[PDB]
Amino acid sequence: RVKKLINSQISLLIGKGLHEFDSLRDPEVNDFRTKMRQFCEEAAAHRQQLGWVEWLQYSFPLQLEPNRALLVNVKFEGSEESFTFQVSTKDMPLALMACALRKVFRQPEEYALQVNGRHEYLYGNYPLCHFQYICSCLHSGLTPHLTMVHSSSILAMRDEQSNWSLEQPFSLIRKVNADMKLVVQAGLFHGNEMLCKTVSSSEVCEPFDISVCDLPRMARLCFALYADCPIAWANLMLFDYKDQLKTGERCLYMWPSLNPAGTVRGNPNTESAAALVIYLPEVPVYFPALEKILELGLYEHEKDLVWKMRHEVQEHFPEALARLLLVTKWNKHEDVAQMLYLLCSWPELPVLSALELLDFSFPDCYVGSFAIKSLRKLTDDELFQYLLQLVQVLKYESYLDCELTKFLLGRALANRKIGHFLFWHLRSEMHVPSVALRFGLIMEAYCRGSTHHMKVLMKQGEALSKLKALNDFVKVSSQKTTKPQTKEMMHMCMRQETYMEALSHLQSPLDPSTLLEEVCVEQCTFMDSKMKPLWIMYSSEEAGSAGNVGIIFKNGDDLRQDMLTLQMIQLMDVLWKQEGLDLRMTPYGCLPTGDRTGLIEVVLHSDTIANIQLNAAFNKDALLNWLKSKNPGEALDRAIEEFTLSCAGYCVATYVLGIGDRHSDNIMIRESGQLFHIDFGHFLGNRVPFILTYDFVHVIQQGKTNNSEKFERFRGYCERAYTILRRHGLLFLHLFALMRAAGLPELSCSKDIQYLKDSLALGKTEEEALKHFRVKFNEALRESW
Ligand SMILES: COc1ncc(-c2ccc3ncnc(-c4cccc(C(=O)N5CCN(C(C)=O)CC5)c4)c3c2)cc1C#N
Repeated sequence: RVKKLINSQISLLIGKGLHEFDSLRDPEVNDFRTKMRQFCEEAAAHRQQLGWVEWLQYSFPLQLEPNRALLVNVKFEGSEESFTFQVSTKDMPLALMACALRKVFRQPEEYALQVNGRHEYLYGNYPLCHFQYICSCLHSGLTPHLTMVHSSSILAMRDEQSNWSLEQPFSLIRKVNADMKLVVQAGLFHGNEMLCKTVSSSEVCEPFDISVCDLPRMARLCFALYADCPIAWANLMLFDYKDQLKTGERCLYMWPSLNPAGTVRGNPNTESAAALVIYLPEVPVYFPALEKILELGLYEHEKDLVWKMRHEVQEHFPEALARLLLVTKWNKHEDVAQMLYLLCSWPELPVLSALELLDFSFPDCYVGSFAIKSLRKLTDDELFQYLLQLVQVLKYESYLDCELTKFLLGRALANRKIGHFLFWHLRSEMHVPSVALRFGLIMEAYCRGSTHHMKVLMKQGEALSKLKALNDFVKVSSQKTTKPQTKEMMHMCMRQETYMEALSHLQSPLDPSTLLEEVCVEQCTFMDSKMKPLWIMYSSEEAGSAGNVGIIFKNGDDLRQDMLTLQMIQLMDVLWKQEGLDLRMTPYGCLPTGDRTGLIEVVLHSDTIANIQLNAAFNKDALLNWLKSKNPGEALDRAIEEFTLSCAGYCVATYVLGIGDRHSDNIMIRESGQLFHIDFGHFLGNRVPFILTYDFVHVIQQGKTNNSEKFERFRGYCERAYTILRRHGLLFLHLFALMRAAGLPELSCSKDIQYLKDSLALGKTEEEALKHFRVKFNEALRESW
């Protein structure tokens, strides 16, 4: 009786009824559901038994940065009284907890410090400066506000959150766009490479050189209906999920336009799609087992020598695995068995090398499982960093039950932050028919393993439902009345009991540690841009100035490129900080949540260069005079430096990623001096050269006409930042390679990925690449008036 309600909620949450899965009567979809539910309920079981410090690690993972005086305000749970302490930046949380315990009435290890009005906590053997909240409070100049939450209070949160040897050569039987003759071109693929010659049909509008023993485990039959005028395409795995070779006829529901990367599952639109009927022949015959395979196991000459020293490749150079995998003959079963035998004794590879193995160039199930075993060593911070890519790779998968789905679902049920973003990446693509079944099932399994978080996500989904309804009203009204009239009409709609409830008391889909408490309707409005986005302000009494946070709701545009660009800039910032370089970056949150729908984090105390220049004796002084008002006296020098660093950081970021169409309207400055970029519509030269605006150069130069001292410090930052990224060049190339799965119009072919190779100058020597950058930087200076 209670299971009916839970299933009803899952259906509403995932944006797909659970009845649709059962109606398919597909054994693959049924076996995934039954197996994955047990795996998820086991995770929920192990979670309700975890200790209070272990639960805190699940629900509120620590936000850490990749001696000095500090005034901290410590509070207690269920008390209005607060006390200010003189603690060091080197001091641990346990020492600060001892001070609060010492502080007036009549063990510190039984407590955890909560960040006021936020789902963030301060615990563990880490100095105060290492935590992202205390670190940010130092730079902002704001006093950190903490709460002494006892073990009994944390434990009560866990309790409230309760739950085959045949040499026979391999070998067509509606709703087609008429004109011309229709021909079916077919090929046998194993990832990118072809197993044999692409045999096509006979050339009027409703109408292989490989042995069966040689066909690999992960082989695909790729069809295409031509007229040259393309009509449709269709893919199929020759072996099923149960490991047996496909026998008999099959009706293939074609996708509208050989495409190897495309899905192996059929078109859901059975009514309005072209169907191709194929005759797959009688041989039961299942693929040989691991025991049977192990019992059997660059230029043309360069690849021949790599295959000869295959045994030496395992011992001498184990990181060369990928080069050997692209040289192995997948069209010859004897060669596959010898390679697979080497893969079983192959030692575990580092995270960087495993990220490469997850590409479409390595479609083998065993080679795939090797990459997951090597990716198990990823930290929850590293896994979150590459989460977008690992979700896109699920589109390359052949079967519903895969090692990547197990790993992502296993880590998501072990970390609430990881499970939060895995939910949104899956939910935001339920409009796309090719992934809607897979993504739907993965989200259902997660819900079976997290009934409390399911209701937490339901509240987020309800807020976003009211936001679309309010935005459509804004869209219609903006084309009919004056802005103040529309804004008041929006406020009235928001002030409704249905809206006030849904829009208040929730977790930010952008940051689960950010609590969207009370909605500040009076301060809410909409942006003048084409899609009329919504400016939604919030406030929390318990958090004070920390709860004064905002969100931007935008419907009508694809937010995937922006999310990807910002994440890359955030990876740039992390790698820079790792080499001691803090370029004061502002990687604001950007998370798509639906069909051309998403959320963008509000950077408070910021304005656009355009609004600052439009209002000083000279226009060149505007940007600087603004920083003089927002930073008077001694504070200006710190702000010119914050500007200088962020300008250097954003100059390299836009150059390396090839972001163009940068103007005064899509560049912002924070009152701290921190410059940042918004609206990343175009990237990877869709060649964008280095850019130096004289308006920013005037600020770097402290107002002076010829300040070589300050300007050249800035050249140094750009150079340092560029050389740091160059070292991790492969990280960006490997991540962008996996992102080809997403189907982003500016990231589809090899030419887009080649842009990153040219911008980072991967081939050239560090000395030679620094000079090439020095020529482009100087050309950017000459370009400034
Ligand atoms: C995916 O595209 C995007 N990318 C980045 C941003 C983005 C992100 C953070 C931001 N943080 C702070 N300000 C902005 C920003 C930039 C330009 C104009 C305005 C604006 O319309 N205002 C009227 C309301 N208002 C007040 C006080 O009433 C504030 C000014 C706001 C921000 C814009 C947005 C989008 C979109 N759509």
